[PDB]
Amino acid sequence: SFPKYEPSRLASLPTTLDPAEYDISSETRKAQAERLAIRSRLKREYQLQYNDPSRRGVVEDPALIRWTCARSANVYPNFRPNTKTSLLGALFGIGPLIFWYYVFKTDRDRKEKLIQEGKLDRTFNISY
Amino acid sequence: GAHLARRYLGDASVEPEPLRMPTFPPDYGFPERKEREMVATQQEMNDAQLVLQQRDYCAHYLIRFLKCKRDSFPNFLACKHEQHDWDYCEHLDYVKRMKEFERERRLLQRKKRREQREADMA
Amino acid sequence: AFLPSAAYLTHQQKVLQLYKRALRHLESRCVHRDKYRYFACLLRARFDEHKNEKDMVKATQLLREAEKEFWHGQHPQPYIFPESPGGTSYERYECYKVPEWCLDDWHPSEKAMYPDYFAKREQWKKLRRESWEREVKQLQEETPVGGPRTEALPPARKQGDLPPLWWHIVTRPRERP
Amino acid sequence: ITKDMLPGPYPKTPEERAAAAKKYNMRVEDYEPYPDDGMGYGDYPKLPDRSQQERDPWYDWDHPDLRLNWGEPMHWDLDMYIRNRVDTSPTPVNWNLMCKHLFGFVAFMLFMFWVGETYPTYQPVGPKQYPYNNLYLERGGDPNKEPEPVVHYEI
Amino acid sequence: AHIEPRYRQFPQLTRSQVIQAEFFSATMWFWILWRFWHDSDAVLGHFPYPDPSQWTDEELGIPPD
Amino acid sequence: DAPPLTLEGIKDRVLYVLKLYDKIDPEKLSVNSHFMKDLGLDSLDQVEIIMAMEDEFGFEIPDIDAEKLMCPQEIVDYIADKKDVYE
Amino acid sequence: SGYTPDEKLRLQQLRELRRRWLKDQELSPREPVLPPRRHSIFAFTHVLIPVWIIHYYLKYHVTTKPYTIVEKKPRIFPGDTILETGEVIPPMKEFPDQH
Amino acid sequence: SKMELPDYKQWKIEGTPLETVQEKLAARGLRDPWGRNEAWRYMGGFANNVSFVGALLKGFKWGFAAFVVAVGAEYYLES
Amino acid sequence: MLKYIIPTMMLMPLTWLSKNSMIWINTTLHSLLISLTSLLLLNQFGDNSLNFSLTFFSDSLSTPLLILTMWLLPLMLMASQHHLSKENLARKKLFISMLILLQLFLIMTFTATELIFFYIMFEATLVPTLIIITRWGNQTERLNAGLYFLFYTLAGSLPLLVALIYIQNTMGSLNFLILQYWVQPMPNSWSNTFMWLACMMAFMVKMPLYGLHLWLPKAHVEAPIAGSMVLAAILLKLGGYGMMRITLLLNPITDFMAYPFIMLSLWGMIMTSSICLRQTDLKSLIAYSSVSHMALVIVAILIQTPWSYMGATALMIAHGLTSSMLFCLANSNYERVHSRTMILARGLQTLLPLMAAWWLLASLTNLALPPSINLIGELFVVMSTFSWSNITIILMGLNMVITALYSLYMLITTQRGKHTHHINNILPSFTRENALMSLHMLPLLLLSLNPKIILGPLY
Ligand SMILES: *C(=O)CCCCCCCCCCCCC
Repeated sequence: SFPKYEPSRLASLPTTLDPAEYDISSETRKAQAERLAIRSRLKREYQLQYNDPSRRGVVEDPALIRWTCARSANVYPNFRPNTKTSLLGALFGIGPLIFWYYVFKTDRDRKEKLIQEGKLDRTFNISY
Repeated sequence: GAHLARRYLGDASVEPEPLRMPTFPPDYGFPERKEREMVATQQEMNDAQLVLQQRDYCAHYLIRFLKCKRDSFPNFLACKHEQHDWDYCEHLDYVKRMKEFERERRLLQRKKRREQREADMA
Repeated sequence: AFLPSAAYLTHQQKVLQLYKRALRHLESRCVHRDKYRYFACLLRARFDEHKNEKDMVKATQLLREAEKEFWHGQHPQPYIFPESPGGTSYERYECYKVPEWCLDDWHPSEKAMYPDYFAKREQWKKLRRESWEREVKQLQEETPVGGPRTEALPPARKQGDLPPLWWHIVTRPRERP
Repeated sequence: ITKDMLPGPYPKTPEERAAAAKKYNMRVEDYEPYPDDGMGYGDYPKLPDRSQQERDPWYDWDHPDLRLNWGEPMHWDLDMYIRNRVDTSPTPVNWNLMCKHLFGFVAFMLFMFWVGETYPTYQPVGPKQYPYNNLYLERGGDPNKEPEPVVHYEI
Repeated sequence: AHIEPRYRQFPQLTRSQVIQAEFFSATMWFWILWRFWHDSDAVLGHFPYPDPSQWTDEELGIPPD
Repeated sequence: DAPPLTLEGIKDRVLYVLKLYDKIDPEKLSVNSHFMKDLGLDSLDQVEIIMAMEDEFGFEIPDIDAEKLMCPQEIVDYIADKKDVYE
Repeated sequence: SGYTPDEKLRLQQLRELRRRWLKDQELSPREPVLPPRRHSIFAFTHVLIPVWIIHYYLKYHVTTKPYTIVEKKPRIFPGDTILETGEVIPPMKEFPDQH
Repeated sequence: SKMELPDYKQWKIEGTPLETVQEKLAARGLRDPWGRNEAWRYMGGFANNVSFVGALLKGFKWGFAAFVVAVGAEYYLES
Repeated sequence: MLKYIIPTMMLMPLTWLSKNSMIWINTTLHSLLISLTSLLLLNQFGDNSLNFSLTFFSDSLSTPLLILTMWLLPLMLMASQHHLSKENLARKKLFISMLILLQLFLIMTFTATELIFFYIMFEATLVPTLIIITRWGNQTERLNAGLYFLFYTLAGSLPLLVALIYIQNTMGSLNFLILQYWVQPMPNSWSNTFMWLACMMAFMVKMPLYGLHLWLPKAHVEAPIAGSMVLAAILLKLGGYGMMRITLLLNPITDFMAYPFIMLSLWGMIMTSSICLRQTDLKSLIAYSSVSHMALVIVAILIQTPWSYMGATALMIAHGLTSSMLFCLANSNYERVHSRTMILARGLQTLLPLMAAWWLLASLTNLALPPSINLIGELFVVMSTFSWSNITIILMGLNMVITALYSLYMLITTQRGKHTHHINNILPSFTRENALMSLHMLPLLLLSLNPKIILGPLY
């Protein structure tokens, strides 16, 4: 019949085709009620300190500061050197360096060999 | 465009390729064949600054057309006779080229016929 | 599943949203109006055939099968109104929507060109700062403990006062400034 | 801002997980941190990994352009999943179908162009003939050296 | 004056725009007909195409063997 | 381009497109006529009415506001709010 | 079910406040209070003066330096006359006419 | 500032293809309740529209007449 | 060179005896006078350099750096007078004295003909910079940034002192002209290998090189605005100048000994550029852009061709100007919104149009738009590296994408889109900030008209 749609990393499943949307259990209702309560609390705080006529400045957001501190200043204390991190660091740190060193060394060795034997065309080459 | 199908779907022993031509001497089958003669000397056609592609065997009407185009300014639409002469001469040269192609094709056909006749006879 | 008024979407709401998007996509596939009318009446009949269904699990199964039908039968590029999201001129004029507090930073030389407008602005700011404490004191005494359970806001209860948190929804910029 | 609001180490005991979920303004059963593989993520939550185009375009957000709310725990790659950048929104047809169709079309066109290059199309004419030894002097040939005289005969 | 916006009916048209539109369409068709009458060769062909099958073997210099 | 709108104009527009409905008697409805209460309509008919509103005024009403407009005056108020009429 | 009456009251109050604000957005006739403050000269200032200036520049500062302005030499045909020395170029060979 | 609308009773679906589709729906046991809404589309100046061939040869008559007088003038002025 | 050192050292009585309200006016006026005086160093000859005495000289490489330094000091004085407006008077005078001492040390570092004098003041430039960073920096991490910067520099540069004393004991002199006429080739040995490493690693750290650049995204962020100007516009170029001076003596070992380091930049300027695509911080974005540009300078110096040298000179001057302007714009945004994160303040073209124009022009000069001298330097380095090897053009071309891919990105999220609703303290642009932007930018566009004065000593 119809081809079933499967999710991907760059193409998620649609909301309407998700079975978990149609689950009408009371635990899901409690979860959505708690989520709505949290959202209403945060929205009420934001628009209480946002509609203030006295305030002039920036309504600072703890989530933004939390995100910046996690992205920049919290990476090192939560790092432990194991096999995965060491293999990823060695694979992506000194891999391309060795690869490009070998490529450029090979090309320049071939070019110098051709130049010193009078084979490469260097007729009008006077700007280097 | 049947020659392409003849060479590609049939056999290429008879159909002449356009890469190198001719594969035969011009004195073969043509007693006293005379060569094409230019009307334009190389000096006057050099001073006319013709394109090297346009420096072909029929540059005389090209020079006449360019002189008409230079002399009839700004009346830019009344040099049709000279360009008609020029592309008529180019049409005649194209006719000569396809005649040479047909001559090469018929000579290759004769080669195939002669070689099969000599293979069957002996 | 993400609404400011309700925590969730009921079955009837899902069916109505499906009918809306299916009719819009059918209008996209059926550009000529009479053909669209034929197939829109056909879709209305198909939706009315299973209207009086009392078994909830059968209605849910029909809803899921209709969702699969719709997803198989989408237009790859449906018609979007120019100002709706995804449209050709959606959020086009948002560069022109200057907030009104920039008028507080105007020089007195250019403030002298509009005397009556700035007098009205001053009286509006006076009204806002007169009603703000009444609005917040209404907000504390209306909502139950533990924070509000819904994002909905109360109106102006008493007389002579304004609804709470009204300034940024009244003084919002126009669509085409 | 106070020191207990910043992210900390990876939570293991359930009470630290509860305090972390309280810190990030989310339910305790909805808070799933990144796996403890020592990549520096810490206790930051693992969000459902969806772009900002997937959010509701009609619900009024605190940041209407970003489609985001004040105080919401934002994604670890929010700077990656903004509406100006890579989108994860569902497609009318499948991802593998798109990849297979595009790769097949490109491969078929490349193979057919190779076939056409191997088998060209021409006209049944002889080669173009130029006078004066194929324009030997006009082609940059030196006048001091005498070339082989070639000539074209009429047909 | 300006053109008032009508509702569910055919809008008001100036005589100038329809006159100019008909004039330019007639000019295009006159140009096409005039250029096909005079040139008549850039569409149909310029010179006859001699098919190679009617050329004799004497003018091609084919030796009989 | 873009002639200005007015409240009585948009009210005339919504009423004018409302009397062209074969499920509605034009001699009964008013500007406070409920659909499933005073006119005996259906929810799907309300959806069709809202789509007619969108196709009439050229802008799409969102669903979460389409499920709330129940009288012609409510549609007038919503269009007035969305288009910033009577400046 | 549409609005609650509570929401209807809120929407009505916000709508009348918004209409008052939009009415206040209008302009009085005195606003803005602005303070108090040759037929074809475009063909003179924008055309002729640049022609004068850069003709002076080209004639007395560019062409005085070598190889600044190099022009392709004029085309030479069989049958015309040269101004610089006066030779008549000889005419071309007789055409073996095709027509 | 002031806008005036035509009569709402003047839109009828008779003669238009909306009548045809309403009759087809009746033959299938259905009805179209929105035909009068777009009965204006097929009635008035928006009815009797040209086809592709009619739109391609727009102004062909005057152009052919101009070609005729032009070729006659070019015939006479040569001799 | 005494005509510039003495007024610079007399600027300290000028700033220490002035009134409490006219220190900025007097200091800016007299530093602008010194910047005007600086133009007398353009007396350059096609064969010989300009030699003043036994102690000081200035060829065509040091001259643009000197003019840039003495032009840059008034710009720092105008920039750093808003976050120090509430400061105590004595600390204000101490800050101005630190800036004056830093300029004096720099302009006599660029002119020392003898190498150990160059080293002495090249390290005397550490103290005022570090004092400024660790004193007038804002947040907690200024102390760690200062420690990282100081220790990277000194731990890289003590073997440079050892090698220079070895050169003085071996060759017999450290004068640059004598060394120009007494230079001997360096043969192949391990001693010469570590000689090359000791001579190069100090400038490798101060360039910075990729893998030794970890002190840049701290010291460029925690420092104040004037500290950011000197950190991005002189000191990196000071390391480049020292590299150009000291690569004379290290031939022909360099022809293979530069083989790893080039790769460490050729890949490095990719990776750091990619970091600018995923940076949540504006100042860090500018710092990593500086890392990428200076890595390109490193490659140009290491391949040692004439075209690469002129490209390196033009690139150093243009990058100093552009990085200083970008730091000024970021500091203005930080002053207005009181946070450094890039995503907080959006849509500022609707509120600040002329500063948006300055942002657009600075971003255009950042991504090497022709005919600016940024493009001239980048182009010349590209020609020289293509002469060095072919596949290098790939490592150039991809960079030519990614640079724009962050620059316009930096243009969008700070200036385009819908503005942040709750931020309502966006004051209109002052005349001081606009004057600072114009004084940063107009010399660059004017240098695009006559670039031959910044194309190095072998132009
Ligand atoms: C053989 O047919 C020689 C002509 C060149 C190859 C075939 C080209 C076919 C397509 C062009 C002609 C189309 C006629 C409707």
